[PDB]
Amino acid sequence: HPRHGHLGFLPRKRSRQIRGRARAFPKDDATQKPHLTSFMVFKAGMTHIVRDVDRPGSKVNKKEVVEPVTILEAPPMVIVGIVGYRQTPVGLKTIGTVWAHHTSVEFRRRYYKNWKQSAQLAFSRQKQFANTKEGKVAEARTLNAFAKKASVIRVIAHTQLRKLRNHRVGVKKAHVQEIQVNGGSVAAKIALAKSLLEKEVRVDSVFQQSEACDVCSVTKGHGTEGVVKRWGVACLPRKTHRGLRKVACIGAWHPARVMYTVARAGQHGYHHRTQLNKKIYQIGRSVAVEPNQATTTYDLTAKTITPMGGFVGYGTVRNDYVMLKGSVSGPRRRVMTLRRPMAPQTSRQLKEKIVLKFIDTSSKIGHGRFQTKKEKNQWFGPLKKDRIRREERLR
Amino acid sequence: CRFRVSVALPVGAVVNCADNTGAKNLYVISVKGYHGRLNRLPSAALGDMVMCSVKKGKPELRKKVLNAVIIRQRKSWRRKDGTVIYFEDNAGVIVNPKGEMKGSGIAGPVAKESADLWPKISTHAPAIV
Amino acid sequence: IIDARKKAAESRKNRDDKRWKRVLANMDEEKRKKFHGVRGATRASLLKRTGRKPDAVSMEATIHLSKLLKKKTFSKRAPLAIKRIKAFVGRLMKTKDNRIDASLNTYIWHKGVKGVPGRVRVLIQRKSEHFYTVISNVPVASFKGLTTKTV
Amino acid sequence: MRTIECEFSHFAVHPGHGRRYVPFAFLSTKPVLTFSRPKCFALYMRKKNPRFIPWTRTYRRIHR
RNA sequence: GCAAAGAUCUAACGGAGAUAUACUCAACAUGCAACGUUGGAUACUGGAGCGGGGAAGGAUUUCGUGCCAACGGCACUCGUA
RNA sequence: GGGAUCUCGCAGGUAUCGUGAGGGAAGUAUGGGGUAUACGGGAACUCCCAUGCCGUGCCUCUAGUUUCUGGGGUUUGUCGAACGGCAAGUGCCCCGAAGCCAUCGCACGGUGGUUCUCGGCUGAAAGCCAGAAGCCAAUCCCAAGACCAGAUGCCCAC
RNA sequence: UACGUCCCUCUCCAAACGAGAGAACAUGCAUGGGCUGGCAUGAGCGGUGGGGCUCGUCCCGAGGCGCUGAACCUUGAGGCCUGCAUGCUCAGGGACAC
RNA sequence: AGAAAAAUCCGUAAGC
RNA sequence: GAUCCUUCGAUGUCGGCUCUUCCUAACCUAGCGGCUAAGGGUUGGAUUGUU
Ligand SMILES: [K+]
Ligand SMILES: [Mg+2]
Ligand SMILES: [Mg+2]
Ligand SMILES: [Mg+2]
Ligand SMILES: [Mg+2]
Ligand SMILES: [Mg+2]
Ligand SMILES: [Mg+2]
Ligand SMILES: [Mg+2]
Ligand SMILES: [Mg+2]
Ligand SMILES: [Mg+2]
Ligand code: NA
Ligand code: NA
Ligand code: NA
Ligand code: NA
Ligand code: NA
Repeated sequence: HPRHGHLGFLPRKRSRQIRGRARAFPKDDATQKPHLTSFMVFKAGMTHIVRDVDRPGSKVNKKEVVEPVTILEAPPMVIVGIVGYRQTPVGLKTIGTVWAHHTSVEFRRRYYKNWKQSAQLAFSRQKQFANTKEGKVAEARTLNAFAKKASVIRVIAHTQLRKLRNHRVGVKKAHVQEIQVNGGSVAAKIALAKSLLEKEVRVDSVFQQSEACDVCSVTKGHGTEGVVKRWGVACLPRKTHRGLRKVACIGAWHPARVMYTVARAGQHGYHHRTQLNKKIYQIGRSVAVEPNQATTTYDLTAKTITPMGGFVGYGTVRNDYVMLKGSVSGPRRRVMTLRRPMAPQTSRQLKEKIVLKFIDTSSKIGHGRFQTKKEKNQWFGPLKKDRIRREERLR
Repeated sequence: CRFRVSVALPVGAVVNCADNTGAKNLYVISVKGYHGRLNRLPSAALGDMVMCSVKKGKPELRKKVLNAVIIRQRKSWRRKDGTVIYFEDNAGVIVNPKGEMKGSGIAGPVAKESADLWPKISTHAPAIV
Repeated sequence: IIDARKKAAESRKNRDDKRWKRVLANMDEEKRKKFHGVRGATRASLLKRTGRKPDAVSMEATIHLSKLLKKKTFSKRAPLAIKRIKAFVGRLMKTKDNRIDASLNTYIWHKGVKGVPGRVRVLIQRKSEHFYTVISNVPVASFKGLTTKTV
Repeated sequence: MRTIECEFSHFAVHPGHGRRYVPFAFLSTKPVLTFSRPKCFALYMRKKNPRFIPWTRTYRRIHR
């Protein structure tokens, strides 16, 4: 028999952060034009779609299929800084950072454990000194140091949590991360970074409709778990003294100790994963700009992306969103990172173009049999409450 | 060959015979194309060829090993277009080692997943469902 | 200090309504407005701050008990209800001495130890002698349409 | 895709919902029956008549 | 470790057993936890009974007033102490 | 400047974004299509399509689960009856959300160097090519007792 | 001294206990309304019913019909809507830093 | 007491 | 088999189940012309306490 589990995902311990973080970025190609390589989104929930497959030489070619999807809500992001790195015989070392002239309350909240009951003095001396004359000299010196002795440029971006008007996401301090700039020379990278300072960027400027991506996220936590559910070992016979849900032999007489390859009980869930190759099916605009989000060419019904009764435990989707095929690690309300793919993208499946025909918007509570509230009203009629309300309005 | 169907009939199952050869039962002995795994019983689904034996029927085809094809199952399976479908009973048909069907008629409907793999059966099928 | 916090910087930033009036009146329609298109923190505006309330007050409230008792042990459902009611009224009235009346005890226990009702309407009377409360039962035919009141 | 009506209640079944069933004594015209929830299949197996169940389309058509 | 024999809640009296503060301060965030009697509520035993009488064995354990150091494997203002 | 019968006290605190030495380490097997003829019955590579096992997740659908004792039904006892219920350590039966969960459902599982068996090129061994495995690195998981003079926000001190 | 951090208090993407993610007059909490779903037509009243009892009427009677897709439940280890309505908050307290 | 630091300004171990 | 060195104020005895690791004189998979290669695999049942 093969062994139970993968030894390359050890230690099964709790993650150090709750956000997903890209441990590496795609390789830099100086022939292209400068661009950003990442974005942060929030998980809302799941549904399914219908789609006709274009896959020559398949038993499903030219036929319709049903595929589950996950919806991730993506308000725009704000850039507040620039960082540069130099290569040394011991690793990359950062040179300095160039801050924007003005930051927001939600960016500066990230430096406090109790913002409201505090003096709120963050970045005040920095703002004054930047206004003064020596501040311009210092900024120019730092930018020249970047242009002369750097190989990697990154920008510092944060999420706007007041744009995401969510009642179940409780945090008010922004999430901060570094996004690498790829393409072009170092001078061109610095020019793009300087142009995007204190300005907002959208997910459709980073990703296109039928591409793929990687997802960095942290798994759902389950606490202390035994070996049967943690590693997948077999239960023992019913006739067993002292318990069935254990590993029988944990080692031989020699070596006279337990090896690191044997299954024990402990934390399961709340790990970090990177989840290659999630094809993106749709980039939607805000419901303020476009109110017919789940309407297609085949189906002309006017509906939004939120199901009847809302996404369970999350609420309404109010901003731009991304529709990804399949599943991602983590529960609803958790923040996630979308990265440009590392694996080669030459497969027929990874190159196919997607056209959706139907998007399910029925209720996720119980069994949903109505796509819209107008359809529910059409099935029923005026009810007793409707009659008495009309009567009370009349009199 | 085909897409996936949930396995339904492990070794030791008894299914009806839908042909008209005189057999009334089929006893599943093994499944063709099964690669082993420790402790796991071999299981069959629609469109599979199995080694079987008749447990009730005419005595001239009883105490020996034969071949059969599964055409019906009570366990539900999911199609590529997201439809879940299942039958009312498990059924099978006695065939050759090469797929030629002994007998000349079939009783109930047969599934498309098994009529695609065996073109000789779909000829005598009274309905493909 | 608080006066420097309230108003001042916050009331000055409430100049954005004059900016929004000029922009909107310039024949602009369907403009994405977020900041004060207003003042925000409805706790800041609505709260009238009438004043430090008297020592003797009376209130009438409904408590949704079935959400506090859910999958609790059947043998402890009713004592747990007594404790939850005490804590609810205590957090409302800022008292540590809450006395349960005979009517309320009988109502809570009148279907046995596991049959505690799903809603209860109570009357709370705060008294001073040291502060304490007396909680009694208000029999109602139905619970629909009833909100917290002062009597 | 297409929308089908439940065999018992005549509810609408949209793509990706429901279960389908093939009886042994099958009709030639309707070899496959569609059910929208397990409640409908339970009633159908109990052999109840939809016109006596007040929440079905046939009952509503007869009465209302 | 003190997990068989389902289970207690409430008010008023009693008690040193409290409503026990350096001040500011209405109060909560700085005196907790636990005890007896009476009334009310809710349960259990269920006539082969945690009912009412006797033999063998025990020998003051019976009753009233007090007391609460030790003993009643937690506690007592109570006790076959 | 206090302590004890000399001693330190005379300086860091808090909060973000990162580096990456070192350690772990993973994907594997079967079938078909096409080539589809070459050779004289019967080939092969490029390339397409499925499936088995293993691994890491997820809960839209389908299935399992109910102490939401949710709504209904039904038996014996019981409060004078109806109502409301209650007791039978959850009385029993049907349907049942949310949550959890299944190869009983669904998604995903990457790239380069180097050498050997061996085949070569110059060339009297040596110098230079190609090169299944394997080995090393990367992607992936943990990571400063690896004591980071990496960057940065605010206060104090000098 | 200052910046601040921790405890008490509140929330649940976390959780044996520590630790975590958050908020700190905030649609934060409470109750109600609307939505979304579950079950399957409440209490009460009233003019079809196998039969039966008294003076064409008046009564006993399982079940049925109407008011009635009624009635009840719906966030709670923690469904939605204030980019739906009201009520409560009235100098937050303590310890370190020192 | 040992830095994978540095050697009017800014830009040049230069002319600057 | 031989032996009798340790243990007789005691080191729990066959088979199976469960679980991890290592070797090669290579069954399959992979390359060559018999050689290289220990990387990944190596099943489920009737009778028998069995191996
Ligand atoms: K390494
Ligand atoms: Mg202990
Ligand atoms: Mg105990
Ligand atoms: Mg014990
Ligand atoms: Mg009893
Ligand atoms: Mg008896
Ligand atoms: Mg004692
Ligand atoms: Mg006495
Ligand atoms: Mg949780
Ligand atoms: Mg011998
Ligand atoms: Na035993
Ligand atoms: Na076995
Ligand atoms: Na007990
Ligand atoms: Na009783
Ligand atoms: Na009961």
